[PDB]
Amino acid sequence: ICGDSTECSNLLLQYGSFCTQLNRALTGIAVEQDKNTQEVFAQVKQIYKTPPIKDFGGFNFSQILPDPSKPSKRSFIEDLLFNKVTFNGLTVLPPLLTDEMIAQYTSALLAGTITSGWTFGAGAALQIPFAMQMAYRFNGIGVTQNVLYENQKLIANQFNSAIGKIQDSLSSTASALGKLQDVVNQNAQALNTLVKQLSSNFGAISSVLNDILSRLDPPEAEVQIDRLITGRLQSLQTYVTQQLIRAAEIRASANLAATKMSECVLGQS
Amino acid sequence: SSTASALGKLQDVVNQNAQALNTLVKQLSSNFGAISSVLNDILSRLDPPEAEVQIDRLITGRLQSLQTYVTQQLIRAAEIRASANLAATKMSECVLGQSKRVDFCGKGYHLMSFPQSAPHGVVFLHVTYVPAHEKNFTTAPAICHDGKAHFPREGVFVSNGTDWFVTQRNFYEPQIITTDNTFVSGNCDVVIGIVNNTVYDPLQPELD
Amino acid sequence: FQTRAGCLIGAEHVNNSYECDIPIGAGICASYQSIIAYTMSLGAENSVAYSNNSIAIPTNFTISVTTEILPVSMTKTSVDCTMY
Ligand SMILES: *[C@@H]1O[C@H](CO)[C@@H](O[C@@H]2O[C@H](CO)[C@@H](O)[C@H](O)[C@H]2NC(C)=O)[C@H](O)[C@H]1NC(C)=O
Ligand SMILES: *[C@@H]1O[C@H](CO)[C@@H](O[C@@H]2O[C@H](CO)[C@@H](O)[C@H](O)[C@H]2NC(C)=O)[C@H](O)[C@H]1NC(C)=O
Ligand SMILES: *[C@@H]1O[C@H](CO)[C@@H](O[C@@H]2O[C@H](CO)[C@@H](O)[C@H](O)[C@H]2NC(C)=O)[C@H](O)[C@H]1NC(C)=O
Ligand SMILES: *[C@@H]1O[C@H](CO)[C@@H](O[C@@H]2O[C@H](CO)[C@@H](O)[C@H](O)[C@H]2NC(C)=O)[C@H](O)[C@H]1NC(C)=O
Ligand SMILES: *[C@@H]1O[C@H](CO)[C@@H](O[C@@H]2O[C@H](CO)[C@@H](O)[C@H](O)[C@H]2NC(C)=O)[C@H](O)[C@H]1NC(C)=O
Ligand SMILES: *[C@@H]1O[C@H](CO)[C@@H](O[C@@H]2O[C@H](CO)[C@@H](O)[C@H](O)[C@H]2NC(C)=O)[C@H](O)[C@H]1NC(C)=O
Ligand SMILES: *[C@@H]1O[C@H](CO)[C@@H](O)[C@H](O)[C@H]1NC(C)=O
Repeated sequence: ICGDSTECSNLLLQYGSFCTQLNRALTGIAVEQDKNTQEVFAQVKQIYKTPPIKDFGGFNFSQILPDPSKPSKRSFIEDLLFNKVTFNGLTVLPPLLTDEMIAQYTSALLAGTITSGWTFGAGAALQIPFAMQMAYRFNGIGVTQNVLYENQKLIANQFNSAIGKIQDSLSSTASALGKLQDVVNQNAQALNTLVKQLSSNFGAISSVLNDILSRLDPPEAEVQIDRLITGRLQSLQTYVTQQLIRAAEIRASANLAATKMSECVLGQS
Repeated sequence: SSTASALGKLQDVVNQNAQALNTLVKQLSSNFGAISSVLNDILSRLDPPEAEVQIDRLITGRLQSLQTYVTQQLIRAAEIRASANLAATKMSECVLGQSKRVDFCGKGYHLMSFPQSAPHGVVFLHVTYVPAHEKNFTTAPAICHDGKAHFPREGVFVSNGTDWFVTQRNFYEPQIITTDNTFVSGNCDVVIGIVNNTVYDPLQPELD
Repeated sequence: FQTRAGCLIGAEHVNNSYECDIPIGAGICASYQSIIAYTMSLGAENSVAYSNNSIAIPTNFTISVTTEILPVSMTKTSVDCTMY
């Protein structure tokens, strides 16, 4: 609002506390973001690791497991996803969990569900050969385990073809990640309009404080200062309210994602 | 009984409401650019044709503060309603019945739940079953006998080095293999992992 | 100490890693011993003994009771304009 002007600071000081009130909302927003990420991804207690030899009955997970050669330790699909997507008193704070930690959580979850079935979500992980876990799941959907054992190779080939096709479709066709792009664009546009609002007269004679101070006498310049102050404060309030609404909707989506991870990954729904 | 801060959520709600009320009532002591913060002073110092401007400034400032307070209250009420709907679903699904969706109520296999009243909320006590003291075993997906393949009706084949019993999947309880807890499907030439063994039946010993 | 979050004075950087209690940011946080800052650890690491012909079966059980607390209501308030 003031931009290093003592007169503006003194004039603004007589509006009481609107600013602690404003910052107390942004702080809550940031803490909520961190809690969202933590409650979505930190579903496990130990970091599981896949065995060096990989013979999962013919199923081929090589496209999803992490690749130690790459420094990021991300997988093929994660790299495709990451590549596919694109100072005036404002600060951006880094998230608590870096991307390597999130990748490590995903890798732990995925190795656990490959090796131990769904048992690792209740107590301690218990090993089980993968084909037997598939037989259990077939029994779960109302089909006898006979069918799986009598058709293992065909099922494995169909799974591998499906995973290859999904990789190819994600690699070639764009615009498949519209939601995250929309979120990013909305946030960037909000910041852009907030910073652009700084160049409006708001009924004053100029949009820069130095000209106001260096062209008139303070008893009459204070009027223009007041107009600028009230306009900028109004814009800030609108921005904060929009941020609160958007944060509420993101929290709803995060809760849904957490329930999906708990139910459809740690068990059979 | 001993550990405190176990009820952080309700305390947070109460503190948020109290602080909002406190700042709303504290906002009454701001000039908002006028000459004073009390109406009687400006009334008893200036002639009304010029005091009406200061009165207008106070009016607009206080009205804006009230508007912001009401909007914040609406946001918080929406969030609380979401939480109340979640609590109602939990009380309907985990108290009036045994829930099957994993991790909805309790960290483990759900058994039952009990409600307790709280000053502005509810407390659920979830009773859950957790396995422990596991053991290693060797496994096979089917048993070839007389050229046919046998699969377990319900359970899994295990062996303590030998003797190949069947158990249930969540509690070690070995049992001999009989034609009553297994079923047959095809010949033992296509499955990958079958082992040779014998399957006993009671009709022949009952015959003699 | 200089980190991706900024600059930290009054703490000693170590090479160990423990659980996080006072989150600082960019994957680091601090704790009291003096005050030490470190890289947070995501938890203990174990390698489950996978094999294509081996399983594990529990032999005993435990019964656990846990709590969860939910808010359901807030205080009902009303405001009169003209008085305010
Ligand atoms: C699992 O699938 C991957 C492909 O996604 C296989 O890796 C390919 O193997 C062929 C055969 O030599 C090579 O020509 C490709 O260059 C490999 N691709 C990559 C990305 O390395 C892999 O062999 C499969 N797993 C098994 C056990 O066969
Ligand atoms: C596997 O378990 C079976 C069932 O308990 C064992 O069979 C009996 O074990 C007892 C205990 O030593 C012996 O006294 C009996 O003679 C066994 N019965 C038969 C028919 O052999 C079996 O010994 C166990 N095997 C191992 C390697 O632990
Ligand atoms: C399960 O894993 C074992 C590894 O212990 C596999 O046994 C190997 O089979 C190949 C091909 O038949 C042989 O070349 C290896 O020498 C075997 N390993 C050992 C240690 O003998 C086995 O094929 C896998 N699958 C099944 C169904 O048992
Ligand atoms: C289970 O028993 C059958 C026969 O009782 C075994 O089948 C024999 O296998 C050997 C080696 O492959 C062949 O030379 C014989 O001709 C087979 N005989 C018959 C009648 O099929 C079978 O190998 C045994 N299972 C295992 C795992 O060894
Ligand atoms: C089950 O069998 C494994 C195989 O020998 C036992 O040994 C463990 O194997 C894993 C994977 O190689 C190692 O990470 C552990 O360190 C091994 N244990 C020990 C004590 O060294 C294992 O102990 C057996 N029991 C269980 C409950 O898994
Ligand atoms: C299952 O676990 C329970 C509890 O850990 C065991 O009961 C304990 O047994 C020991 C030895 O007999 C006693 O000293 C304890 O007092 C018992 N605890 C309780 C709460 O009664 C039980 O023996 C275990 N059963 C098996 C088969 O492992
Ligand atoms: C231990 O940490 C210090 C700085 O805290 C660093 O200079 C030193 O190289 C580290 N040593 C090892 C073995 O990591």
